Amino acid sequence: DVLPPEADSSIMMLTSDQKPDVMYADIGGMDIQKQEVREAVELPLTHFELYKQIGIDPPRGVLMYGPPGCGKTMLAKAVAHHTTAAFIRVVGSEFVQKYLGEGPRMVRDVFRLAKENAPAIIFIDEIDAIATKRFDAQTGADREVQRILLELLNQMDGFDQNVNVKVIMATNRADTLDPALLRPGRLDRKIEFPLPDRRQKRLIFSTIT
Amino acid sequence: THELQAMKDKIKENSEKIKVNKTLPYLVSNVIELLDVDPNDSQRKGKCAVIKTSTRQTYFLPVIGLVDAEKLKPGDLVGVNKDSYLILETLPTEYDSRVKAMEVDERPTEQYSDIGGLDKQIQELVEAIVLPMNHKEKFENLGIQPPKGVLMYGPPGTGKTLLARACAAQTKATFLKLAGPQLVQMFIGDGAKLVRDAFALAKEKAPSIIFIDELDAIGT
Amino acid sequence: AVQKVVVHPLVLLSVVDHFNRIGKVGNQKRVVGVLLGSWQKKVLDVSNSFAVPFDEDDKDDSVWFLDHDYLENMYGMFKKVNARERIVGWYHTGPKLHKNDIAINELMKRYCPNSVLVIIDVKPKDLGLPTEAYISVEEVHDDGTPTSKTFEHVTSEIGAEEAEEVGVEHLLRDIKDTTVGTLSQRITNQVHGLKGLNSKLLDIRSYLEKVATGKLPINHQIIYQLQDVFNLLPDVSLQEFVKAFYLKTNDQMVVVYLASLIRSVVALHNLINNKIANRDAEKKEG
Amino acid sequence: TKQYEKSENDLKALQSVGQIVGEVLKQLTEEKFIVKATNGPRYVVGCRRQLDKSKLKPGTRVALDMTTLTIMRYLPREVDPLVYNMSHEDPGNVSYSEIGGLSEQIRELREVIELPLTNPELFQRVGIIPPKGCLLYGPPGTGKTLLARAVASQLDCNFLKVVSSSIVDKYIGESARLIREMFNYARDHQPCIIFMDEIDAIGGRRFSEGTSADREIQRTLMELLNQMDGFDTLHRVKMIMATNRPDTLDPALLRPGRLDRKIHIDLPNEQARLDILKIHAGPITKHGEIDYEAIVKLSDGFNGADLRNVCTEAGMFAIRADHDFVVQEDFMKAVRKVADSKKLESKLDYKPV
Amino acid sequence: LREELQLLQEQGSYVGEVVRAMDKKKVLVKVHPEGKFVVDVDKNIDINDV
Amino acid sequence: IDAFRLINANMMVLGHEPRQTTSNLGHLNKPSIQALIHGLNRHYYSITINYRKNELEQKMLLNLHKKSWMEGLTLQDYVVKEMLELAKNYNKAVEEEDKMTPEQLAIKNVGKQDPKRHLEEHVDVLMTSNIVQCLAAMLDTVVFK
Amino acid sequence: LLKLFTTMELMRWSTLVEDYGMELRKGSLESPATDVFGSTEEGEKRWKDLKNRVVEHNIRIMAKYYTRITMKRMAQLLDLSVDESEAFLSNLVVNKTIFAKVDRLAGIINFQRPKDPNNLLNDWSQKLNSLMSLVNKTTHLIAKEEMIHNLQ
Ligand SMILES: Nc1ncnc2c1ncn2[C@@H]1O[C@H](COP(=O)(O)OP(=O)(O)OP(=O)(O)O)[C@@H](O)[C@H]1O
Ligand SMILES: Nc1ncnc2c1ncn2[C@@H]1O[C@H](COP(=O)(O)OP(=O)(O)OP(=O)(O)O)[C@@H](O)[C@H]1O
Ligand SMILES: Nc1ncnc2c1ncn2[C@@H]1O[C@H](COP(=O)(O)OP(=O)(O)OP(=O)(O)O)[C@@H](O)[C@H]1O
Repeated sequence: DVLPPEADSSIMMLTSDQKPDVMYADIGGMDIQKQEVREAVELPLTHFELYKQIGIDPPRGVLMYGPPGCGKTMLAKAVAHHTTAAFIRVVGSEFVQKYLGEGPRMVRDVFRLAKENAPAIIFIDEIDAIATKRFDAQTGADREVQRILLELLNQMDGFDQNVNVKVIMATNRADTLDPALLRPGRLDRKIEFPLPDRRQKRLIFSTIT
Repeated sequence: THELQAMKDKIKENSEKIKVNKTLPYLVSNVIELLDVDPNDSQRKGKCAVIKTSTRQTYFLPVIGLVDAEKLKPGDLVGVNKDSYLILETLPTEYDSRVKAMEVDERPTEQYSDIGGLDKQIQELVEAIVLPMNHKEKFENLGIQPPKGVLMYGPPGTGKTLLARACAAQTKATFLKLAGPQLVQMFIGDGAKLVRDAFALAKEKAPSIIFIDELDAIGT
Repeated sequence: AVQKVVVHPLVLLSVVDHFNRIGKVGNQKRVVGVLLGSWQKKVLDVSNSFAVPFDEDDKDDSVWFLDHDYLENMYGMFKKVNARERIVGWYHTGPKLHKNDIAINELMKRYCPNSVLVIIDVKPKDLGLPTEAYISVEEVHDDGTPTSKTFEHVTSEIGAEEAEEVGVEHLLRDIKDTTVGTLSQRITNQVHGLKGLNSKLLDIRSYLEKVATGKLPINHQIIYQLQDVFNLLPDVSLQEFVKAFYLKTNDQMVVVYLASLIRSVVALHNLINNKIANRDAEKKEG
Repeated sequence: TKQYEKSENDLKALQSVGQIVGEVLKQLTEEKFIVKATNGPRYVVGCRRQLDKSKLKPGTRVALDMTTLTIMRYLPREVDPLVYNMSHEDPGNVSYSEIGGLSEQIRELREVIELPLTNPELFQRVGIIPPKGCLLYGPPGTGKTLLARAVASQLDCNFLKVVSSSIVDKYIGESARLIREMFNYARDHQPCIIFMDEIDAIGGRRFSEGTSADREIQRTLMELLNQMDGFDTLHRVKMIMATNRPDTLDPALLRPGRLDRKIHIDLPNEQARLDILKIHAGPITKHGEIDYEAIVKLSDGFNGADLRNVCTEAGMFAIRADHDFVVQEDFMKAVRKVADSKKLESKLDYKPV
Repeated sequence: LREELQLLQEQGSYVGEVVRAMDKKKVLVKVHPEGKFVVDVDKNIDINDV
Repeated sequence: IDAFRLINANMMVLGHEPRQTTSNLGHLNKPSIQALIHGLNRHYYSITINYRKNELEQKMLLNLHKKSWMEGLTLQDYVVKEMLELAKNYNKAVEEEDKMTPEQLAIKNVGKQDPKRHLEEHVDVLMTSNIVQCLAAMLDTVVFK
Repeated sequence: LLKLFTTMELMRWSTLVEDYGMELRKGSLESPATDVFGSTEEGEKRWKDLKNRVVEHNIRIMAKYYTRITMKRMAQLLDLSVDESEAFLSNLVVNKTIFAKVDRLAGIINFQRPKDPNNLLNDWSQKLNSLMSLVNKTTHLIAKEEMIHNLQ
């Protein structure tokens, strides 16, 4: 007999729903960012009957880059206070372990919770660690985890089209990323976090006061 | 009161069963201090500890049995015999392999009298090493700390290799040969294991003399 | 102290196979041996044991001899093979104990603080779960007697263990197992009335016997005190169920509904799928 | 003499074979419990009747049997670097105020550390976030290891020490779980204090990645970067770091958050050097005629380790004259000469190699 | 199946990988976690069939 | 269990094939118990094991085991209605998922691989489920009057 | 003071005024009667609260004994008016310390139990409790049979 299956010993998932994390009142991207996030992030949650009418694919792809400012995880915590959702809080380098056999189970169980149940937004911070491509065999533990990143890169193609999944992603270095990552057909939406400059000063000074 | 001998025979035959527990372990363990008492659910009380292995496994056995938990802070190199999983005695000395003893040296042939013109600058090296030996009792009175690190450099040949080695015969302390490349190994973090390994033998072997050569290379 | 004990069929046969020893060679008394117990908790458990030569005269009904040289060295033989196993007391096959058993228990109290004797039965007859368990304490008495040592009955239950069911449960082979859900509960219903109402009739006849003779037992008071706990409802004619009547069928409410509802769907699974599959093969064969 | 029979019977219980330990993962049912041994195989096994409901636990270490792999007793899980971390020691107390400068760094390090412990009310009532970290770097003077470790050793059982040699660990070793453990126990003992010294080697940048060994440094980094800037609350626990130069710290560590307060050490000053000489003259005997301004003026731009050890070098020159109480004239000789010799040895400051 | 399970019971039936065939009647067999082992006849699969 | 006996290796000059009475020899040779056991048939030979009658104690061995295994007194066991709410979940929630397959039997028709029999085993489970609850409801009318 | 707390039951409220009305004259130390019964505005609040303590300590034990009661019986037990009963039933019910169903048309009021929707509980309480004692009969009845037969 097999498992239900379940998430096994990987991750471990959930732990976001304990609450609270970060209130969106600080920066929610009112009327500007909440628009692009509306259609391309929280609408894909279900919105099943609307997508068949337009015929345009709302891809899972959400890219973030260029800190400062931070943004990133805060945007994952901002949507957490908008709608109740189970978030995957992980890092690029944390799942590297002494066993590479668990790898095929990880991306399966991480992405199986998006398709079956969809109050789900998966966030991975600083993927440029595993995005580094190392040739040597003694480094195969690193070579296996970027296959893990490429395996979930294949599983996102098994989702489309279409229902259902959402994946948000953030990294501080876009040069080490593999060309297949940002290649069209997988991530079709890239939202560059703008440099705060002068406009966010009075905004961050208003929320601090 | 004559039951002693018949009772003394079974402790030797059980020790004979310890003598077959003497020969022979294929397993060496690392120790972890633990205190565990489980209420049920009449009462079972005691103490247990955690046991590692050299094969990367980590086992579970009650507190030894023989040597008690009074000694010591968690160590390694404790004999565990086959499937019995009982530690009869905790065996020295420290660890590990060739990191333990780098090289055992006795005395140099040459002497400090083979040099000239360095007389004033060689004494600065001769002082710092000789003064803690005899004058340590005089330092405790005046509250003086003896020097430890000393640098010897010059355009080669300066004779520093044999001269600093010839100073080990005058100090009577044991000499241990060491070098910069000697602290380098194939794996990672091995240098941190070697230096902590020598000072562990240094504290046990009483004040001694350890000489290294070309520290600026590894010190770049 | 000792609340309940657990007796395995393995140690029980160790009393039975010794009945084949003294049975063929004779002569008097019974099977008596020293019991090896295992205490992991307040509940007592017994795994193995060893039978010792024993004799008890009739005349001289109080004469008994344990063999301590067989009790000492063989313990070390068993202590070497099994460390946790130790002697918890003695045993015998009874069927009925004699007053001399106060000396057998008090002599072995130097080995163990409290020795628990186990009365067993070599030939099962009546009335129920076999053997017996007794614990040795001192309750004195209410009448003013000197301090009295009387073995109190201990509830005994059989139990199993891993690797010991290999040959045991294989040799029988004649039992139908279990079968839970059909004959298992209904057989006991005929037994719980049989065994329940015969000990009832047996005890109420003894309660009437107490009026004629046999007083004391007064008891006292456990006879009527525990009887009145049975008397929370008697039940007497008729059943005094006027409050429990409309509740009675109310317990049959869900049972009958789940019956008729599921059986109708089970019929829909039985009738439909059968006629389909049967009409398939029947008419397409010829 | 029955103690021998008691001792041997206890050794008979030692004939019981030892079991193996593992980590619980999840539970499928009551008769099957997922358990991961320290070796990494995962088994679903039954259980015996002597255990309780506290045996299950949310992913806690248990002891599996060697036959049926059943659990006997549960124990708290630790990899135990921490007992090695608590093996340090240091006098003071007193060494807090012995350095003498800078007076603003003496008073501030006493606030940011001790005030959150005694008075959390100021943070919750005013509604401000207390600093969860600090940075002390060198060597423009001394006091890094002296002032911080003094409060550490005085805080007794509550402290955490980290040596730069434990990050590299061993070949194919995992320090990523150490970084998560170091901050995990930092959230247990409160307020915890962590010291990281000489991070130039283990703070490796990902700009130039050498061999196979630079990435495992980046993994320990990203583990530090995640929990310090978390998303996991460090607010109560204080952290300290130390480095020679903040060149390789990258914009991640140079940022606030993970490294909050960076206090640069300042060299002893003629006013402050007068105080540090008072504490140096305590252990060493001197002649009845002594002038503290003489030693302070003759030695300028010297670290506390330079002043102390050369003042002991003056005592070693004082024992060369065999005199017990010695005038400062023989001191000023050995103090000025030996120190001026130290200045022509090491190049810095100011010129780099 | 119970009789078939017995053949698969003791150590379990593994899956080998043949890296090369030898003229000595022994066939190299590689297990995925382990190294490369070797085994002889094996009369069911002929040498030239390997 | 197991049984074996060492045959003399010096017998190699003589014949290796006793004994007579091939009945228990052929039955002992089967199942042949894997391979390495028959690989150890070199220098060894097995031996048959039968049970002389213990039926005196073997009659009580079945009696003592089942008497203590039936409700402990056979009385004491007479999870009940709470298991029926769990049963009617297995009599309903499990029913609709098992009765979608007869709709999958109609293709229609016929593009899917046939035949497939979805009748068992849950139908007989629902049979015993109501047999349990009806004879468990009889406990009311059995113990009482 | 402790007798009212242990075993509860009832008492005549004037007898409590007899004991605690003499504590003003008691003493030696008059301070306990000063801060409590010496203040006019504070004491009257504690006097009505003393009425709330004696009525609520009765409602708690009555919630265990009900079942049901008549409204007219509650007034004579609480030693106060039927209108004061509705007042003491109003302030205690908003504290939700005891669930109650108050029907003032027929005078029948009851503290809990919520309509008794359960069924299996009556089947579980009856069968388990009673019948296990019925099957425990044979357990110790044959044991008591052994006790009496070992002597007479
Ligand atoms: N309204 C706001 N605008 C900008 N930044 C904010 C705001 N509110 C909080 N922050 C900052 O966000 C930080 C935490 O956010 P987050 O966890 O996303 O950081 P991060 O992106 O992981 O940092 P890094 O970019 O260094 O990896 C806090 O330290 C806080 O200073
Ligand atoms: N000033 C000197 N006095 C006496 N002997 C000398 C002197 N300089 C060199 N020698 C001799 O020359 C030999 C060669 O040693 P060398 O001087 O090359 O080593 P070194 O330069 O001191 O090594 P390192 O620089 O690594 O310490 C030595 O055996 C030493 O006895
Ligand atoms: N002002 C001082 N008073 C007493 N002891 C000092 C002083 N300064 C340094 N020391 C000694 O020097 C050792 C190192 O101290 P610290 O880490 O503060 O300086 P440092 O970083 O070693 O300086 P540098 O890097 O220039 O050697 C300490 O063990 C301490 O005993």
